[PDB]
Amino acid sequence: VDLSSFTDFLRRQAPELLPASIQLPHGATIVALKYPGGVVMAGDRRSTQGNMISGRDVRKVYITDDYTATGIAGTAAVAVEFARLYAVELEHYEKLEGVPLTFAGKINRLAIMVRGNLAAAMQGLLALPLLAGYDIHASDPQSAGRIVSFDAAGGWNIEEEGYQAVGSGSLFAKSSMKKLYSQVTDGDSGLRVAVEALYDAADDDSATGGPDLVRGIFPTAVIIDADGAVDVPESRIAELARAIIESRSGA
Amino acid sequence: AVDLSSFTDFLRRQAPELLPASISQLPHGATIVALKYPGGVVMAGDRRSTQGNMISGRDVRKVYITDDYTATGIAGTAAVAVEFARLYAVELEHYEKLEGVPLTFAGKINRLAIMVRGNLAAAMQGLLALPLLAGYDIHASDPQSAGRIVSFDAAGGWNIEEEGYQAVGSGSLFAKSSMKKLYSQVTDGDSGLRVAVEALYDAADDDSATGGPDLVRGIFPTAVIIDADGAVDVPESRIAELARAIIESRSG
Amino acid sequence: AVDLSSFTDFLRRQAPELLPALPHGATIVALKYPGGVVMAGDRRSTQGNMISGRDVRKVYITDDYTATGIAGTAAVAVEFARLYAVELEHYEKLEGVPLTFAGKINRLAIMVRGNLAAAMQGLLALPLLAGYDIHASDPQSAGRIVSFDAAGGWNIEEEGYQAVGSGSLFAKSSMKKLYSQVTDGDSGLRVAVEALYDAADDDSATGGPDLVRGIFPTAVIIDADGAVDVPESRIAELARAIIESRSG
Amino acid sequence: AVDLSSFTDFLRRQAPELLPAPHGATIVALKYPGGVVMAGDRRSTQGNMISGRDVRKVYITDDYTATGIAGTAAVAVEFARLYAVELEHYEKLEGVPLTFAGKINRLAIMVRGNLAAAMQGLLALPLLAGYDIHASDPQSAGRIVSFDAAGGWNIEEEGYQAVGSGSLFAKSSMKKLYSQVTDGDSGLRVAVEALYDAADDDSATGGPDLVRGIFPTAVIIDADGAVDVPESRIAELARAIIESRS
Amino acid sequence: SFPYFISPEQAMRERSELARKGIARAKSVVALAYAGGVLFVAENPSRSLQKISELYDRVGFAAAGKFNEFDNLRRGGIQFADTRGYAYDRRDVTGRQLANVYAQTLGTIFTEQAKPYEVELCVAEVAHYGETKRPELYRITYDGSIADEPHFVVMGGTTEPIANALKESYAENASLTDALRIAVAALRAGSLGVASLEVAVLDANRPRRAFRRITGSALQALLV
Amino acid sequence: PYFISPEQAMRERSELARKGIARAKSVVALAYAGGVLFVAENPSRSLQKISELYDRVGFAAAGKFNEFDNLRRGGIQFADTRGYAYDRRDVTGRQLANVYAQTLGTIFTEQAKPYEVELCVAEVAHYGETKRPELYRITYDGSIADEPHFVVMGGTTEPIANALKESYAENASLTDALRIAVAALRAGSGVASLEVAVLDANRPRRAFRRITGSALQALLV
Amino acid sequence: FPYFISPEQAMRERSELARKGIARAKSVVALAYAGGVLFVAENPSRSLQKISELYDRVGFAAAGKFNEFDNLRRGGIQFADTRGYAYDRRDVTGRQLANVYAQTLGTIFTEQAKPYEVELCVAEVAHYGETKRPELYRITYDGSIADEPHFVVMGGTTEPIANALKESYAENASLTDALRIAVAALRAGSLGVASLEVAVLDANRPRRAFRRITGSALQALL
Amino acid sequence: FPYFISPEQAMRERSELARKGIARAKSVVALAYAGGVLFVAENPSRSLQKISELYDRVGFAAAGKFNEFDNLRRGGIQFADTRGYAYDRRDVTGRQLANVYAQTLGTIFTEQAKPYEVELCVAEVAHYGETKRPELYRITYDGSIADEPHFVVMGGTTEPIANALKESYAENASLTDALRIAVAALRAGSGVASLEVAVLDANRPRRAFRRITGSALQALLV
Repeated sequence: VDLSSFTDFLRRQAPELLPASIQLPHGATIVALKYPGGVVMAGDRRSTQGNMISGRDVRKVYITDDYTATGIAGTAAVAVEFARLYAVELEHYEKLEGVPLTFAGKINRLAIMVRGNLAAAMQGLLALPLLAGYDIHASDPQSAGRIVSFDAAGGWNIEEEGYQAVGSGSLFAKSSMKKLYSQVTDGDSGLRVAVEALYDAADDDSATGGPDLVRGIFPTAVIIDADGAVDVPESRIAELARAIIESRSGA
Repeated sequence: AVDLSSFTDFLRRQAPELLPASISQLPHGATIVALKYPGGVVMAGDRRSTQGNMISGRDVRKVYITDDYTATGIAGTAAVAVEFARLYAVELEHYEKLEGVPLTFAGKINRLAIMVRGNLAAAMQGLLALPLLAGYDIHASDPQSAGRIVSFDAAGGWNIEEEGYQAVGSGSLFAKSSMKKLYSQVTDGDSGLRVAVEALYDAADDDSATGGPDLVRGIFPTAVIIDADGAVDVPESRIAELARAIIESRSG
Repeated sequence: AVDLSSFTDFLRRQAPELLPALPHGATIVALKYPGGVVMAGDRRSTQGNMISGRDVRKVYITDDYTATGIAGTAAVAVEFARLYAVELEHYEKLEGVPLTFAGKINRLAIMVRGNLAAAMQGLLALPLLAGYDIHASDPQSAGRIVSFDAAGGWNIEEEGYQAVGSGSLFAKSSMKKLYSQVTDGDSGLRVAVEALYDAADDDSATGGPDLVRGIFPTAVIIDADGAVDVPESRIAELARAIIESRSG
Repeated sequence: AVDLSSFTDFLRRQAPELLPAPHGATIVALKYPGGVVMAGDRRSTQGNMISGRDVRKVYITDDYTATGIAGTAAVAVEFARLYAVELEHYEKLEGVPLTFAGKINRLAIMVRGNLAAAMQGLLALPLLAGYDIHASDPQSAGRIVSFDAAGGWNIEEEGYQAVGSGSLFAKSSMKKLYSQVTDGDSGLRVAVEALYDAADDDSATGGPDLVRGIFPTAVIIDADGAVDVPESRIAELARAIIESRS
Repeated sequence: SFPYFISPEQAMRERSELARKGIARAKSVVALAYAGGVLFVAENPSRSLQKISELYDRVGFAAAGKFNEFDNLRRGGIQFADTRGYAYDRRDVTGRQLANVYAQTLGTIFTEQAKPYEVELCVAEVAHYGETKRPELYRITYDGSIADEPHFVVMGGTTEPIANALKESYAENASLTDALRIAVAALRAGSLGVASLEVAVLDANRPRRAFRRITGSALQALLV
Repeated sequence: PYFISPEQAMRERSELARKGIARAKSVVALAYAGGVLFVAENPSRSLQKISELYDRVGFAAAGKFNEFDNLRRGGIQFADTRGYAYDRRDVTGRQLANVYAQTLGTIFTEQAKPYEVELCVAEVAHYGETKRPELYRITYDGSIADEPHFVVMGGTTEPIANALKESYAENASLTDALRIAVAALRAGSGVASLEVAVLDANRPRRAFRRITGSALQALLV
Repeated sequence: FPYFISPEQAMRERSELARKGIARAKSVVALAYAGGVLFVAENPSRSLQKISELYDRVGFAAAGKFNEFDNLRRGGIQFADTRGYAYDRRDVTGRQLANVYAQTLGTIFTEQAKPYEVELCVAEVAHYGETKRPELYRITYDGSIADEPHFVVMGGTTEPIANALKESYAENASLTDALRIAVAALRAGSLGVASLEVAVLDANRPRRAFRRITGSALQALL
Repeated sequence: FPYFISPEQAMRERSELARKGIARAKSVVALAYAGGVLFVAENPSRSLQKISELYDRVGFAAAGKFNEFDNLRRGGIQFADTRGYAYDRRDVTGRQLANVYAQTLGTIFTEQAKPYEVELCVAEVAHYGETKRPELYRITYDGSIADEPHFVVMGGTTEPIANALKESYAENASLTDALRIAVAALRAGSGVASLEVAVLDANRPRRAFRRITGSALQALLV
């Protein structure tokens, strides 16, 4: 049988290109939440090997097609490869079939890539992805946004709570959003609450780096609404960071 | 090579990557119950998922209608359970389209048993999936005794319940002991469905891995009832009503 | 199959045994100076506490605009540089055009990733890649430094310098202080030779400049005119400057 | 598939049974102007017992190269005959001998392909000595190449090298005696002395047996090719050293 | 040893003819769009052997030719659709894809097998419950040629007459009864009762599985 | 059977192929200021003859559909795979064409029936670069041609070929180019009957774009 | 059915089939000169090469069906790179690459469906600083191999081009003069940059001898 | 129109196809002498050998299509090296190499699409110090094997060369006398840069094979 799967093709012809199976830099926190007519996703920039900081500019959130982005937390090499591979997989099906995969198909395809890595993940090469998307074919535009998390066995879940996080600081980030969520009423307030949850995670977890004002490195974010997925510009985030920081001091 | 008209065999032969088996801390934990009422069978499951002591999910659906006269509820690793429910329904409908006629009830059982058994290696390594099958047999001589409940052990051994009820999952002992006392009260789909929601209530009471009715978020167990007219999803509201009834009885 | 035009592939299928499989320990540094990049490495090899080599070359020009320095077991490292150079030239001859910088990085990452199983058993090779990219818009910003983790993950340095090997922490801390002094290839070369001096000072596995035998770090500099080996004498004289300046 | 005119590949493909798959010896090698010399002891031990006293461990492998192998005696001997056939096989198929660099690379592949076995005791650590005719300077033409267990090879700039159980003693001795090397004869004396010193401090290395008349074996190689040194020229040199020691 | 070669042109004509004839000797089938969605009518005396089947949720299949050969293709299409719907989602399976596959398959059998397939087939797809999409019909020849039909498809036996009769009387968005009558009449030109008919529809008004067989008494009601 | 020799076997298949192409709908691809334009006569609404291969690389074919869809799919696999193993910028039209040549060349030689197809691989420059579009035509034979301004394949070409030769203009506006193409297409002989798309240099990443319905109708206006 | 096809009737037909394809293609000439080896081929296209580098001091030129000789170019590059890697770059020779092509074409001729409609030349200049007479080899579709002392001609109709060259060949000719002679010979068969593909194996270059002479410089040389 | 000959015919066609190809190639002679064995072949090329060393005291000479006999030269070298390794160098004989070539050609003849257009000679001199009559074997394309007492001739038109040899054969001839006789025999069939000379020297301690070239070859003729 033929599945127009770049990955399935790769396995038959090019196993070497695959991530494969059988300390490496890791440690990232990634959040995602739904706002009316939109979804936003953001991730920190740190990478650690044990106690040493190995990276401070790492991008972990990538737009994977016009209506979706993936954030991968875990081993950095694996996460980055997963991000590149999945995007090719998605555009490959579109070119072969002339039509993009349904949202549910995109999820299922990501789940198979995750699940097929469980062995490797047991050995430390973990990649736990978070998927954010807006569904055009969804019945209601306001409720279009989607957030999906994956457990290491490929099990996927579409959150109905409205927000989700993954990575070493994910518990902190989630508890923070639990309090801040009611304040989200539009893309800007949701983008504020996301950067704050990531701030809170960096506060309690040494593996998650918070905003570096000396070097000017900040979390990266992507927002997606009916007009597609767009990288949030650095300066809009920096401005949101200083607001939160300033606000944590006194004024 | 013989064509068994098996979707699973085809994958095993043609596309293994798709195969659920990943033999080589995951979200798991659920309690699923099933009982027989005259001319009927009902099945219900909780909505919680846990990773260690943390609650990983509170909306999980674990009971699925798999064809017009059967449903399956799976307890174990969540990813695995969902995969099985999806895979088995395809396997059933695939045979029907290829052969123009649905499998006999015994054939459906046998097919599920082979899928379970072929997962033993993985389940030894924690990827467990313990299914419970509820069905109505059209070809049964008597309509009243048509309903069927089948359980599977991890090696694929299957058993049909002459007792009238069964449960699987982390709170299954509690649920079973509860139904043992409440069963005599079952006379129809409605009383049958109450008893089931109560057994699941009792399971949630004594097992922290099984979640009971969440009145704050309005999340309740999911159920499916199956009689001669086929399998139907019980509407949330009918269950919420039943829950509150028991809850008030429990307190007063 | 599918042809990638990769010599590693065909070599593997036709002659896998030609493929690479204890001496180890080295410090390799690299930094960016405007319109340039420089890379240098020490000459020591050790087996336990014994010094097994004192002339080892660990930095190689791999094509006209790139060099690689490899840290880890020397046997794994020496071969690796050769194989990667052939891989690069092989694609150019088959396709008549050299690989884009991003493609050269990807090919190298794959070689490294393939070697992870063997790296878990000791045949570890951690490479550092330095290149000048003509296709990049700014000549000053043309220089590139790329590091690889054992799983093949690669990272491009926006820091300005990087190091790998047993004395890499010392070298990096040293450059962190000396970097502001780089303003051209000559100062950049000084800072690199100094960072390696500092690494040899605190790590017995890194050898510093041997004035008795006259063996010094080897270096390569790369700008818009291509990659050139720095001549020994210029390094020796930059070493004595540093030494003289420390005894002072 | 690509042909490499390698006897070894042929064996792997069609005669794997033939391929290879008692230890402790000392072997030395040094460069003298216009020449290289290589020598090895004759002892073989199994634990504390002396299993052999006549063992030859240095072999001329072609007109301009010799190899000395340290480790299990059987593995070492099999390796040398195989390497010599591999070298002459390429010459007959291509009509031209391999370049020195190619001969090194070929030995490295044979060594490396034995790494799993070496981890399990069938360790063969070779030392290669050769004179490169194509080399630009005749005086510096001679080459010494050592191999680590993984096949890593290194050409020797220090001017001398040793391998085997007494190799540290032999190396430290040459470190002092090297400046006295000015020609093949002095170079050969320094070699037999380094081996004498190794035998003095390592029980696995046997030194000159004057009762049975067994002495190290040596090979010298200059522009006129590789040649076995005659026993008597070595025995002589041995006696001089013993007398000098007093 | 050394290779030989055969005339390409001569083989094609005999092979193409071997097929043209067989399909001609076969019973006939028609498929046409209607308000209800898609209707399938085939002349079929046998009660056990189908010529019209369900492939997937909203995708139907009809064929004419040698039974063992198209049953074979029916099976493989069901394997292909079930597989793709499992690897992605049910909603990703399309009539266009199943057709494209059959084209590739017949195309290869035609070129590489000892005897080409004496079959002609139709893949039809109605819209998903609630959507509003024009029904799609595809015709795939033994040759492997594929056609995009707007209103109806005819295959098996003599089709010039049947296609024409339909052309003369086809009306878009017809009631089910009207469509059935039109189909029966077209079949007559090619060559009929509940006794000798095989009828089914892809009912776009069904929640999931669109495919439904109209049999016995229900069929009798439509005819009268 | 009509047992034949090396030379007529090729002669026959060669014909077998030629005829098949001759009997098919036609397609034209021509250089323009916008980059490259694709126009093909195509009645069908579901079956494409013009597709995207990679970022700045387009594909157009004429002949037997199942056979060129087959080629289209393998080209997309070859491009995706090379762009993954190296970088997206290392994938070129020249390489895709070189691959198709090798493929048709082998099918022609080793298959019972040679492919009845003719294809075009087109590449525009990358966003911001300034490079002359490239067009390649690959025959069923596997022969490859480097075309400077336009390519014509399918059915009867000479008329269509000359008509364009007579009126081709470099750096033509897209609408003008479209009109010229339709006219050339007519000589060979409608929107609901046309398949049109372009490879656009202006687009940042994916050059390919299909011009459909309203917009297309508006263009002729 | 104990009958067998005719081995002789196959030989002859294949042989012809090949011969015609070659005869029907563009032409190429390779000649020794002081600079080393010069390659000139009539080639209208700008993307499709007929002259390529194989290894450091080893060049390749072919005439015939493109997909078929591009195929042989690639495999020679694989064979050379692989031998250079397993031994040393200095162990790779033109003689070896030629010997390989002979074995290959020889086998395709006898076993593949259609023989290869190609004719090729493998040329090798000396290593930087050595003084060795260039070497030219021609390999036939049949797999026959020839050792050419001064020049080689392949593709289309050769006799005219061959004789003009024989009549006009000059040993150790300056590169421009040699190029003019080569082009002169090419016309004899029956010139613009737009009409040519030129390259040379340069003894002078330190490692990679091969260099393509293109555009402006080519025009100047002409 | 393609033909289907029968067994008898195929047998005769292959056989002819082979015999022609051989008759149309350069010639070679090998003759016994006190010195041992001498090999002379007309060969214009300077890179392509027709005479080679197989093992210590065993030489090889061939006539026919090059890619085909180079192929057999290589395999003989593999066979000899392998047996010498598995046992001892002294266990490898000319008789064995000949026996192998017979089996090989015999099989190619019967199973390949085309037979091998080659004829060959395997010669063996005695080991250093022994006193054994040289041995010469000729192996046909057919795979037939012949035990020749004094000389062997192969390639092109033989009868003339053969008779010239029979009429002028010298036993225990000085190397020079033998060379002159060989030249006369080769002369009848049809220079120093047109000859390939080599010999198996009984006197040499191990590798008896030696090529007589240039200057040294010049003196020997006269």
